[PDB]
Amino acid sequence: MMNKDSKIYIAGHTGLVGSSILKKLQNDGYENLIFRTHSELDLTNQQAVTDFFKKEKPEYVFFCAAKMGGMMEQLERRADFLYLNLIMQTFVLHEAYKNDCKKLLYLSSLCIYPQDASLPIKETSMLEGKLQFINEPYAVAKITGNKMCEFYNQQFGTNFITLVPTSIYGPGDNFNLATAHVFPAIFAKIYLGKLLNEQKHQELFNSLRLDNIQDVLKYLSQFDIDENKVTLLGSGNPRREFIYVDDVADACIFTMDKIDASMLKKYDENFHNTHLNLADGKDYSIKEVAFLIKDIIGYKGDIIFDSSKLDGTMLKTTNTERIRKLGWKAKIKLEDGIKMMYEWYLKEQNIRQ
Amino acid sequence: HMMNKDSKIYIAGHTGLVGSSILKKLQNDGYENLIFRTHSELDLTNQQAVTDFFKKEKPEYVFFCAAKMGGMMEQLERRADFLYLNLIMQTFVLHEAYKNDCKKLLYLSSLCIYPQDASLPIKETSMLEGKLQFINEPYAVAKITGNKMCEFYNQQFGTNFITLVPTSIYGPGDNFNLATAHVFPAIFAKIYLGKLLNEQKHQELFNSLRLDNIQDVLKYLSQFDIDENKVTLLGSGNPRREFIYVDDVADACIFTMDKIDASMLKKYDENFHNTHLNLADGKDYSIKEVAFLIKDIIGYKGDIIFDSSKLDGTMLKTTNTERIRKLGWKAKIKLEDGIKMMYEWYLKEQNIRQ
Ligand SMILES: NC(=O)C1=CN([C@@H]2O[C@H](COP(=O)(O)OP(=O)(O)OC[C@H]3O[C@@H](n4cnc5c(N)ncnc54)[C@H](OP(=O)(O)O)[C@@H]3O)[C@@H](O)[C@H]2O)C=CC1
Ligand SMILES: NC(=O)C1=CN([C@@H]2O[C@H](COP(=O)(O)OP(=O)(O)OC[C@H]3O[C@@H](n4cnc5c(N)ncnc54)[C@H](OP(=O)(O)O)[C@@H]3O)[C@@H](O)[C@H]2O)C=CC1
Ligand SMILES: Nc1nc2c(ncn2[C@@H]2O[C@H](COP(=O)(O)OP(=O)(O)O)[C@@H](O)[C@H]2O)c(=O)[nH]1
Ligand SMILES: Nc1nc2c(ncn2[C@@H]2O[C@H](COP(=O)(O)OP(=O)(O)O)[C@@H](O)[C@H]2O)c(=O)[nH]1
Repeated sequence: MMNKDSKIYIAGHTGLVGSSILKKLQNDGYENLIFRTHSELDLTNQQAVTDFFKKEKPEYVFFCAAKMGGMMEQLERRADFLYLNLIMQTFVLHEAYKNDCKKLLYLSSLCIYPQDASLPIKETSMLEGKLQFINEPYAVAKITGNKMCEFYNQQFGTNFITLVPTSIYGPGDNFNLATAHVFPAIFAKIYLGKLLNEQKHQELFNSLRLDNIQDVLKYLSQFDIDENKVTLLGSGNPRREFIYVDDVADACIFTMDKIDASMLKKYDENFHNTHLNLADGKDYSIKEVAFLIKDIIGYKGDIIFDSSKLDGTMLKTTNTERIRKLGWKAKIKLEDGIKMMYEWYLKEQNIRQ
Repeated sequence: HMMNKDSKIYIAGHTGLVGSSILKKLQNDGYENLIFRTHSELDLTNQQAVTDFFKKEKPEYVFFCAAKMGGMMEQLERRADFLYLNLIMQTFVLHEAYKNDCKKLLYLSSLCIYPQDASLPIKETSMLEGKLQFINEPYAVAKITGNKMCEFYNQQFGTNFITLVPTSIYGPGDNFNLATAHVFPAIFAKIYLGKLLNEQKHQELFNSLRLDNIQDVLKYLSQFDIDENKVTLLGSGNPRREFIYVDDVADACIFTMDKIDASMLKKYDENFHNTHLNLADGKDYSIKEVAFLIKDIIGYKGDIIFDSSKLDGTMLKTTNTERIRKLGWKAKIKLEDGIKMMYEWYLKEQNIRQ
């Protein structure tokens, strides 16, 4: 349905997901792709989004802009992670409607779901129970975004489509040890632990943008990482699914080509909980993932789990019957995704950290 | 009693039912630095206008009484509008109140935040614990997000953003538009116009509805199955809920602003979780009980009929008020007196919202 010459806007194109969607549409030869850096268009400025949408009137919108961070950043920035994401999504979704966009893809998150939802989690569990405390700010932004799509679809006849991915990983992520989500954090922690263990001082200098090992050792000691051990957060017991960034990009494009409002009414004629879960593969513990990374990248040191730090939800699995029956499948297995991310990590000179 | 007579006090939505009652009380009590703007003067849906206003006026206390709302049938149509307009108004006001170092803000919420199957009487801790009433979802989502935004600002920034969750309100200054009004003003206005028609008070009907002749008045009212013999209301009349008079809400808002701060909310929950305060007075009444009481008070001679072919929604709502009761708040106005005060105002007022 998206034509080669359709005006396609990718919001948050510099991010993990947005960069993968933009790269794929560029590779696949789409002719009319529009995007703006945060510097060029601040999506927290109501009038700037109004002006952009009125000038450009994109036919398709992939909403990939967000301000997020891992568990510890979420426990600090309670106001910021509600506020910034509420306004960005509300201005983009509203102006996409006011300027007669054909379809919009809203990216949501598993934190919409109740902590004690029956497993595997069904899309119909949204708003049926108490949230995970850690995630409440972002969860409330995402629930509100999901419901906003439903209400625009119902009142205005829009095609505002929601995909709810599991935790994502791959090239282009935020690997800042303090602010990263679990997968990029533990990958970056184990990788730096490996360079230290193997006395690869120059790679550590180049990777961390530091000049001497006193500064490297001091930076890494903050995370209880030394030449012998890499310490990770919590018990390592929480279990969840992971999905490779290029599979999410593929699913977003697939959904934008193939789903409309009329198809959502087959799930619920009032658009109630008509988002689609997006997941691939089994659940893994954080400890299993850590040990898999350690094997793949050849780390010889110890992985210790500092159980003095928080775990939240101990088990997440996702019902993916809606998107499976629509015909989507993942291409990238966890071992291959780790290898692709490692290959990229070894060569990228502008890593987010 | 911590707002001073000279405190800079902003009442957002000052022309509405709650806002007008708070402004009138503070004017009458001699507060000297009251700040307010009409919707025309300050559109709270414009981010930059809200920023400009807060930067200029730097209010110390904010009463957030602005909203775009409507009864059950308007809510079933305006799914997008009732989320969008309220989400952006509250987000801009709460954020700019933080950015401009307000002392305290009072956020008004609504019982639709609660699960349809919440255990009764409803406790504040039931918010986000279960499925909402479908009819109310758009406004309910705006209100849940507002309640949570006050919690998050309180936790991250040490603000004093305080939330009251009133039951259905009634009184002078309401929206009495027969199609868009909430249940209490709707049934009052329907019964009152039914009374005038039953009593052949054609001139009062022309004055009230701004129509020229009885044919026009009869066409308009026949939309609601109101005629010279009877008044038709929506549903079975069996749904039950609490009602609170507008001036009791105004008094509770002022009491809350004088008496609660963040330190006090932490006594309910150290992380501000579900630390809004329910606001209710009195027993649950059926819509039929309120309709019959209005009939009795205004002396309507006609029949009241409940059109069962229309929706009832949630069948019973009662509220746990232990928090606000332990703080020392009490309602002053009983239902019969509130109806009489509303009727007295209705028979005088030249600019009723209809
Ligand atoms: N990563 C994951 O594990 C998961 C992600 N998702 C969802 O996918 C979406 C994309 O996430 P992800 O790609 O990981 O996020 P990223 O942090 O990688 O990317 C965020 C993007 O938003 C941009 N942005 C942030 N603030 C603004 C602003 N004020 N104006 C304009 N642009 C802005 C960032 O640019 P800049 O950096 O220059 O500010 C960047 O382009 C989100 O909705 C997220 O919740 C869902 C499931 C899991
Ligand atoms: N009434 C009830 O039964 C209940 C009310 N509450 C809550 O109390 C609060 C006040 O409700 P209530 O007094 O009944 O509401 P009203 O509809 O009576 O008043 C709404 C006010 O907001 C103003 N307003 C609307 N849109 C804008 C805008 N874009 N910019 C600026 N001002 C605007 C209106 O002005 P104008 O008319 O000129 O547009 C008016 O001053 C709400 O949060 C409501 O949910 C809670 C419990 C029940
Ligand atoms: N952010 C992060 N989480 C980690 C790390 N090591 C383990 N975890 C665990 O992963 C979970 C947090 O995941 P994260 O992506 O931060 O947050 P979430 O997706 O919102 O749950 C917690 O159990 C942490 O204890 C790490 O280095 N960083
Ligand atoms: N709006 C309205 N509701 C009515 C009327 N008569 C009865 N009701 C009942 O009042 C309830 C709707 O209340 P309303 O204030 O519109 O919405 P809510 O407070 O969001 O539930 C339902 O139980 C209706 O059946 C009427 O004339 N108008």
